[PDB]
Amino acid sequence: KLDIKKTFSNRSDRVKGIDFHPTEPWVLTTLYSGRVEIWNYETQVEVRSIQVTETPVRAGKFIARKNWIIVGSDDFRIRVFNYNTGEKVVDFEAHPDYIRSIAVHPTKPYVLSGSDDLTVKLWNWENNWALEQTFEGHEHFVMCVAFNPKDPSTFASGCLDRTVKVWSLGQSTPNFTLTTGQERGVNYVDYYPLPDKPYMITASDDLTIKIWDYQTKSCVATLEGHMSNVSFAVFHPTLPIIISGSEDGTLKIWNSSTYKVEKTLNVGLERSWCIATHNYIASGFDNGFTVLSLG
Amino acid sequence: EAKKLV
Repeated sequence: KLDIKKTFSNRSDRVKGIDFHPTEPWVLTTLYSGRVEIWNYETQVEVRSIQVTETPVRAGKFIARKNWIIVGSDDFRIRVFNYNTGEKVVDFEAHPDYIRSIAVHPTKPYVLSGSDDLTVKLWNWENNWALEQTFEGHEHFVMCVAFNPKDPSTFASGCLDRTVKVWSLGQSTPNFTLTTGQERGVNYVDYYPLPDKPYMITASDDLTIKIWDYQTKSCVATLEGHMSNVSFAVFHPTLPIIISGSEDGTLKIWNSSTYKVEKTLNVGLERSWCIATHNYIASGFDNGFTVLSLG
Repeated sequence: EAKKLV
C-alpha cells in the first residue's frame, strides 16, 4: 500500500550521519572522510561541501532556527557552521573520545551529545555553550541520543551496555533504565512520535529490533529478518510504518500495526548506517545516500 | 576494534 519512488541518489564516500532541513528541501550528510555536505534533493544541486576535519564525522543535525548545521567528529569536537555564510561559528572539544550522536531540543537552545566516553552531555548555546550537565552511568559507548518529542524535558540514550536510559534535564540519575535483552548492545533508540502509544524502539547487532512500551517497561514486539547488524530503526512520523537499515545492505519497511515486514529494499550502496525522516526518508550508506518518497 | 571504527 506504499508507492516507493526514488527522489535523489548520490555516490560518495561512506555516509555516517544524515538529517533533513525542516523548511528547505535539503539533506545534510556527514562523511567518514571528514567532509560534510548539504544537498538540495529537489534540484539535485549541492548547496555546501565543507572539509571539516581529517577524521570521521558521525553526527550531524540542522538547527534551522539559527541557520546552522551542528556536527560531531572522531577528533572529539563539536562544530557549528552557518550554512548561509558557509563559516564555522563554534568549535570546541566536547568529550575525550568519539562523538556518536547529537540531538537538538525542539524549542530550547539545548544540544545533547553522546560519546564513547560513556556519557551524554548537555550544552546551552545561549550560555556560551556551557556544559550544563553530564549524564553518567552507562558502561559502554553511548550510540544514540533522542529527545522525547512529546516531552523534550526527557530524552533517551541507547548504549552498547545493552540498556536504554531515560533521563530528565536537571535530574542526576535516570528516570529509569531499560534492560533490553539485546546482548550485543543497543545501536539506536527512537520514540514513537504521536500521543496514542508511549512506545520506543531499539536496534542491535544481535539482528533484532525491539518495540518497548515505556510506561509498562515491556517489550511489545520483536522485528526479525535482517541478516547483519541493525544500524537503526525509527518510527515514521506520518505513516504507520517503521524503517530499519542494516549492514546487510537493505532497508526494511515494517508495518507499525502488525509488526510484519512490508518491503525490503537493496538500493545498491552496500552497508546502511544512518537514517532521517522529513513522506520523504533518507539513508546513508558505504557508497553514498538515497532520498526516497513514500507518498 | 572494528565496532568502534566502522
